[PDB]
Amino acid sequence: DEITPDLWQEACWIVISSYFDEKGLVRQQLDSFDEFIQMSVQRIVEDAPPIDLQAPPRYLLKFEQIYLSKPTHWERDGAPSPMMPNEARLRNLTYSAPLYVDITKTVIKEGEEQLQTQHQKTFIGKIPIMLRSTYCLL
Amino acid sequence: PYIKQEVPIIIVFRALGFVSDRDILEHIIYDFEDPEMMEMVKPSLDEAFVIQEQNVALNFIGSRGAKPGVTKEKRIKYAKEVLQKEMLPHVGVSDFCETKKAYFLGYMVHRLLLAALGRRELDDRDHYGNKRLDLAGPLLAFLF
Amino acid sequence: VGIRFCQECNNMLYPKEDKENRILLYACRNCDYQQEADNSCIYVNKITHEVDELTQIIADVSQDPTLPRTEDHPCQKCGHKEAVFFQSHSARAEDAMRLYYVCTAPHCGHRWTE
Amino acid sequence: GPSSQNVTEYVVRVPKNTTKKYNIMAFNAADKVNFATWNQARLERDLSNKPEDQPWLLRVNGKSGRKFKGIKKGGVTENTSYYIFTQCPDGAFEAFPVHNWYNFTPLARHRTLTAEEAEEEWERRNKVLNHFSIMQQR
Amino acid sequence: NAEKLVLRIRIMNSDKMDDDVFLRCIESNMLTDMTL
Amino acid sequence: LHNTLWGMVCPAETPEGHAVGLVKNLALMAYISVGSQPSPILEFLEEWSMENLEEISPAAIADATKIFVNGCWVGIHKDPEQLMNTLRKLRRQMDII
Amino acid sequence: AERGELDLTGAKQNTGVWLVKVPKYLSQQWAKASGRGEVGKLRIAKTQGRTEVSFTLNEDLANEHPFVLQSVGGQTLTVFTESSSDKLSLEGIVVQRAECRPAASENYMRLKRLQIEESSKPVRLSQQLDKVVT
RNA sequence: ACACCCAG
Ligand SMILES: [Zn+2]
Ligand SMILES: [Zn+2]
Repeated sequence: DEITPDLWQEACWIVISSYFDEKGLVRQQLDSFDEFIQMSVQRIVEDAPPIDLQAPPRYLLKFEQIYLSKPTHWERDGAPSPMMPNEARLRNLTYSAPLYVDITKTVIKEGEEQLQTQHQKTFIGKIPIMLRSTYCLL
Repeated sequence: PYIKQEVPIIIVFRALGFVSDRDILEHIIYDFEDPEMMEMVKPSLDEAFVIQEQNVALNFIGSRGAKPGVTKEKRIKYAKEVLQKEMLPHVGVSDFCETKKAYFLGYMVHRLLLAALGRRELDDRDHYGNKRLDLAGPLLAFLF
Repeated sequence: VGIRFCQECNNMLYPKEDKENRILLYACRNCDYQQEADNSCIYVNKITHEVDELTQIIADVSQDPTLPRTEDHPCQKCGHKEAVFFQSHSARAEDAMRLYYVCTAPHCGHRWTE
Repeated sequence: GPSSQNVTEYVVRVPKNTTKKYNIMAFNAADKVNFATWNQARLERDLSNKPEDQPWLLRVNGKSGRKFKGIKKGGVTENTSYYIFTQCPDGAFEAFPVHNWYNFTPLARHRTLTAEEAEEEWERRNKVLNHFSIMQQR
Repeated sequence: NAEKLVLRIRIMNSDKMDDDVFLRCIESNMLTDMTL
Repeated sequence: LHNTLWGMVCPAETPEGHAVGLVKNLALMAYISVGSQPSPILEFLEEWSMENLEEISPAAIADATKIFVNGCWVGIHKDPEQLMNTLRKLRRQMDII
Repeated sequence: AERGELDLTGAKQNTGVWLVKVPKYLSQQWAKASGRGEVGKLRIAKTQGRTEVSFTLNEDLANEHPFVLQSVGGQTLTVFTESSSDKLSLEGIVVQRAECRPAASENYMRLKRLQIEESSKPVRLSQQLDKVVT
């Protein structure tokens, strides 16, 4: 119906409790990093111009969807393993995740031989990952 | 930007495409009934009496650039590049987005004439609505 | 008091003196257009700046939720009891601490300063 | 009378393809144009570049009459549409989509200061007096 | 005793800069750098 | 401490010495905006009765309110009362804004 | 008589045309009809002191739209065309300006959300891989 | 070198 004045003190702190149970305390750090990987990183790759090459054969390197995996650690054996946040603090590692890009390469040459080859998930480096974000392991 | 020393505001209006004084003052002065804002734009028109074409306005802008050209067409092309790509990029960077730029530059001077008249209060720098916060999102996107 | 624009090159007219009749002659100094006016005034300046603030007050201000409202001063040509009052608080207005009242009724932008 | 309760009701027709494409003259209200004076109109692309992406040049009544430059609008009609309803003897309105929007501004005809002459004119910055006398020399 | 306290200024008779802007320029001199 | 730091910058917490007043902290309920595309808002405005900026003449601006989306002038409007009532209702319903 | 000459015989006849702005769904429905001959019907009603213009959608196309007028004195608009034979011509001068609105006020929002969903259909975002790529 | 921080 209507919140009475004597019941307002319980009512307002219940509302604030629902905010901090849902949003949290460091939500500005996580939301900005989430928009950076989910939206900004994709936007940079699309906005980047295609590569034109000459010297005649012509090459176009079109970029496509970004794939980002869980933060992994490569040992001396070369065997990948999921990096723990505790292991990064202990063994002085960097809490980074691999960044994979999809690239479609199209060759342009005389003779009606425009071949479109595609390389799936090309490794182009690692991106440090904020803890407790949606792209972290936790 | 990319210009060493200052230029009059009626020059860059004539460089943008609108060269007649009726089109320039229709961009700046929205209502011609009040004489006060028409009075303070009078010295600006008198300063730009020398320039009368668009091309000579582009020549005057390019002659004061950071990189001085050699031929007449060289500094005109350079001045057209800074008039289009580095002048108000948020309004638009395209070959035919010049009417929107002059309206914003018309609103540039109209905000300036209102504050000189005291019609609206000057926007202080320490007002925190005039501030933005760069979190980890926009900062990492600037690196990337 | 006001200067018209050119009918030929769309520039701004400017005063000029002629010796053939000794009459005010607004002449465009870009092209060769000629025009005889009848206002017979060139420049006026409000030195004490007694500008009528009632014209510059926008009539749509009455619906601002952040402005106070009182029923003590009723509308003159509208008859509504309550109205919105505020101060101009602007430069070139000397003291600028005297109330301006705007009626809050729709389709009535009457402003009185009392 | 009949005009007080007039019942007029016409059909709208949208053709699929048309052999002619439609664009727009736009003129300023303060320009005070007159179509009765226009006994000759010439429309051509300007030679300032030296084709489709170039501004249009309109010449009216030759060099004696006024001249205009057509400039395409900055925006695009991706989410907006403009149609022209043309009166016909058959009475069925013909909805014609637009292709592009052009804006026209007049060009003043008079003796204009040369750029080389303008640089000689620029020394008298604020010491310039009798701006009438500038056009007397030119 | 007049309500409109009008004071009239005119330039001398035998007068390359025109008088339409000379009287503008001297009016600014009267209200900036003149001591009553 | 400016007057507009109410509710989203802590008025009490501030370091001492050379840094006083420059290093600030968020309040408890402060939420910094994450950013969004202005395309749905611009699509809604052009769909509405708002006239385009290049469409109008430079004479109807005086009796109309300019519309600014992300600081860019995009057009004018003649009915600002109905526009705010529509825009605020659409944000509360979380339909497009 | 020239290739670059503009024909203005339509302007001499004082031909009157109307410029109308319509939403995307009405243009998409007209495009999907592929011009059968009739896609809608126009209703004009005049009272003793007011004029109302409305557009009625065809019942075949679906399986009201008001045309409230705007001031014309702000600008001067005339319409022309260019042909495949490169013969420039002018039809007439715009006399009345009209704009179209949807009749639904609150139930129109579900069509707008699907349009936003279709607009966000081809946009991409970075995905997540459960396993590192080898 | 820079950040953070103690005292007045
Ligand atoms: Zn003139
Ligand atoms: Zn009233």
